Amino acid sequence: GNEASYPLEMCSHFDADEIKRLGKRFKKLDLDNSGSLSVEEFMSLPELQQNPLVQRVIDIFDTDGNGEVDFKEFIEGVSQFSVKGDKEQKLRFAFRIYDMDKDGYISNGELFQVLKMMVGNNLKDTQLQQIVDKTIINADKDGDGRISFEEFCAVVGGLDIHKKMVVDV
Amino acid sequence: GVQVETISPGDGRTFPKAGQTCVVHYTGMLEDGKKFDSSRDRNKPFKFMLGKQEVIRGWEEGVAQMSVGQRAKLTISPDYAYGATGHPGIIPPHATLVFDVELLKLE
Amino acid sequence: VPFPPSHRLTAKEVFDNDGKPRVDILKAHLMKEGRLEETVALRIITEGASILRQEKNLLDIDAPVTVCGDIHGQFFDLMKLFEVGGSPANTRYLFLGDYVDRGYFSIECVLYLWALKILYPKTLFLLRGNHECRHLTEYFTFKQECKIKYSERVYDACMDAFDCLPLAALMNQQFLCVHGGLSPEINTLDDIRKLDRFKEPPAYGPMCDILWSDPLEDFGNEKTQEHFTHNTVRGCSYFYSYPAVCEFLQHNNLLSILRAHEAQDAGYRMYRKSQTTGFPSLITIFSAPNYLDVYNNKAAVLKYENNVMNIRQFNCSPHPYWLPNFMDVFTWSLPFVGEKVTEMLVNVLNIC
Ligand SMILES: C=CC[C@@H]1/C=C(\C)C[C@H](C)C[C@H](OC)[C@H]2O[C@@](O)(C(=O)C(=O)N3CCCC[C@H]3C(=O)O[C@H](/C(C)=C/[C@@H]3CC[C@@H](O)[C@H](OC)C3)[C@H](C)[C@@H](O)CC1=O)[C@H](C)C[C@@H]2OC
Ligand SMILES: *C(=O)CCCCCCCCCCCCC
Ligand SMILES: [Ca+2]
Ligand SMILES: [Ca+2]
Ligand SMILES: [Ca+2]
Ligand SMILES: [Ca+2]
Ligand SMILES: [Fe+3]
Ligand SMILES: [Zn+2]
Repeated sequence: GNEASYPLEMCSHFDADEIKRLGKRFKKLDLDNSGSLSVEEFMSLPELQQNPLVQRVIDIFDTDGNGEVDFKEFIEGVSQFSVKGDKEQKLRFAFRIYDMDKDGYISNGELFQVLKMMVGNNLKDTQLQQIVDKTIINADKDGDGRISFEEFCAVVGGLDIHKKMVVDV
Repeated sequence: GVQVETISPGDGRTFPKAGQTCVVHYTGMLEDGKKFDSSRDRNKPFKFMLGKQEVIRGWEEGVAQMSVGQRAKLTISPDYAYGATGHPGIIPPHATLVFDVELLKLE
Repeated sequence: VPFPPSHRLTAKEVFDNDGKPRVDILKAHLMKEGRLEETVALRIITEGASILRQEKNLLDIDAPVTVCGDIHGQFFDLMKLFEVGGSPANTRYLFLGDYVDRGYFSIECVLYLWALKILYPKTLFLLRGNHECRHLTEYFTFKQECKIKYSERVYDACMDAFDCLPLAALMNQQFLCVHGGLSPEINTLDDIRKLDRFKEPPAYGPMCDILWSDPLEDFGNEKTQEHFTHNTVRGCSYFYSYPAVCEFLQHNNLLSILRAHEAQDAGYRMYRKSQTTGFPSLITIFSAPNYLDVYNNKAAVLKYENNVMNIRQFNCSPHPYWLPNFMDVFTWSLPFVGEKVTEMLVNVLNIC
């Protein structure tokens, strides 16, 4: 926020200076100076407009589920993407992009909503729905008609996508 | 690079500007000409908009060089496309891609 | 939007007591994107293969016949084809090959056509096309398809079945029906008969040519009169001339060469006619409308009866969507999800 209050405890890959640096970033970001951080404030700057995943990232970061990203969450969040970050915490993050209600399972509707978010009008909805159905029919190995982290990682686990989910701090 | 060879004319004057939404129909192929995707497959024209980095480089540099109604063959190089990483499931690493792009409209 | 049925058809559902497949039950299931039990699928493939294995390299087919061109995994257009050409229940059919690849419904095409062959072994004939092989199916999306929908066991079954597909057909003692065309090493019908069909088509030779040939891009107004020339398009086989076709025809006392292998915007093409008979020396029939969902072509079927060659045209029919190469939505969206997610942070951190 700028000033005092009692101790923030968190867990991360960051060293004393990386947290300071990130602390200054969170500072500029604070706008209303409330210490927390909301979507309106994230929406604040230039390249957070047609990034269809911005509200998704905010919600995954928002671990306490109160709509705003506080400093602890800001650190914990960016830490998933730090180098020194393990491939597993990165794929878990990925899983969370589709797993909207955070209950551990990507359902048909969520998969459709998250995809529609990025595809927009480049695919007809029947087309998108058809392929969502067929992906779940095939990856659903355990039977409940909804994709778990285990099944997600069975389809995705060998892709090197995570090697690029790395930011410098 | 991205080598453009025209297939159909179009008005040789109306080229797209940055910020302008290019409405196109494309059919992507590997260097051997073997098709890998097309907007015609979905009967949905791919709409992207110049400048805003919404497509691979070859497309930005290539589709800029096109006039409305023009149908041309963009022959994009890996570095201007997917490089050595390729694209999971469709594009093999270190691949040259030929795109038959048809500039339909601007909006 | 409709969902594909989870219930896989079992043996007793597909085959009746006489061991006759119920193509109607099969058609309906397949159209909803339904799958069979791998064992049933395998039985269809394997039982059709046994029938084909017994047929001759060069089939002897009597008119009336509906001759059909490339199908290319466009199962839903295969359904329209039958509406236009007639029920297999009372109409003699002859398919010129290329049942797989290109279209993402190749297995439903082989299954329905093989079952139909088991059901009408003497009125429905299937010929071999250049795509009914290993090198092309591994290259294109057929192998991947069999693995996504069934397994490589089914795939292998199809491969061995494809090796049983006849190479040509002598229709009504008049036409030489093949998928590609002529060959330098085939100057008579016996040359076809003396070929060993049961194998993967060779890198070159008579069997390769039959499956791969094309007429010259200038099948009439030529200056040279060269019979065969290498096919620079195909990267193999040849290009045959009007004098070449007219030489084969006169020599073997045939009317014309009916074939497919080449997309046509009208679903067919009549070539330069014989100066003796007012009939086209060559005919290309193409039965895949809106080819590759790209070409906006019509498809067609040849209907030969009572000395009349009538061409029936048909348009595309709707079909479900499959991402390129049967890729799943996760593998499809991930690279983009990574890119943007990383971009949000890069932008967010760059505020200092
Ligand atoms: C949620 C779904 C994902 C989301 C999908 C859609 C909006 C649907 C849309 C019609 C795409 C097609 O879906 C059927 C399909 O199109 C291809 O076949 C293709 O013809 C192609 O090359 N195109 C498409 C037309 C513009 C040019 C180019 C491109 O620039 O594409 C972009 C691209 C892939 C850039 C990568 C991204 C990762 C970077 O690392 C890499 O940087 C090197 C560059 C597309 C537009 C991305 O912005 C958006 C997505 O990916 C790709 C072979 C793979 C792609 O599917 C993924
Ligand atoms: C507002 O609510 C506080 C935001 C400012 C956070 C910056 C704190 C600096 C942390 C550096 C110490 C390193 C810890 C190991
Ligand atoms: Ca705030
Ligand atoms: Ca919070
Ligand atoms: Ca969920
Ligand atoms: Ca499951
Ligand atoms: Fe073909
Ligand atoms: Zn062919």
